[PDB]
Amino acid sequence: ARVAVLISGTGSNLQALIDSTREPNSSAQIDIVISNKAAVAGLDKAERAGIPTRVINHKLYKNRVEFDSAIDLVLEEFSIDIVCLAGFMRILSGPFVQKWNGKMLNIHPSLLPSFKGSNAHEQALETGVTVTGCTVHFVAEDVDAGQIILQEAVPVKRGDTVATLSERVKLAEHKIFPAALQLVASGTVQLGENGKICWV
Repeated sequence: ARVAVLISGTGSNLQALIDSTREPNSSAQIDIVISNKAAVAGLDKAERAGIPTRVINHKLYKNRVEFDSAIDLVLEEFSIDIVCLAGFMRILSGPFVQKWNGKMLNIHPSLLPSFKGSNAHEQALETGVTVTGCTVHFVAEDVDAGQIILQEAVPVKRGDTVATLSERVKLAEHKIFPAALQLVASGTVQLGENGKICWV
């Protein structure tokens, strides 16, 4: 499968996907990396891996539909099969999400359905859970609410900050996101017509 990765920052998840798609017997290849922000380290990681990149600045669009269309134009230019959201921070519109249904994955740093939103660790700390984790899910219109592919539990340590907990969960992310990408790219895991996950 040909894969696009969208990002908005550091790209540590991008990096794990790059390394993984280049291991032997990979069903996926990363062909384009798109950022909505300039000058993020994820763009450097893509370029250093020999992967083309684009910056599509979301602030230059009247609305989300038009920003998404510019993304979609690049995805077509690159004949993309699967899109991975790896620290991508823009909520995508209905039509884009509908178009990519069953072909778009996201990594979220909690055990969904707990702690939806971009500040999951901050929610996890406030709430006092001792176990948090991460989730790879298909992207649906409802934020952080599409069908779950893989999850991994990560302990919370007494005295954790957002940063220490974030780092520990990232190590799990870098395991399940590549594994989930392989599952989808191989057709082992599909979104079924009834809107439910199915394993082949």
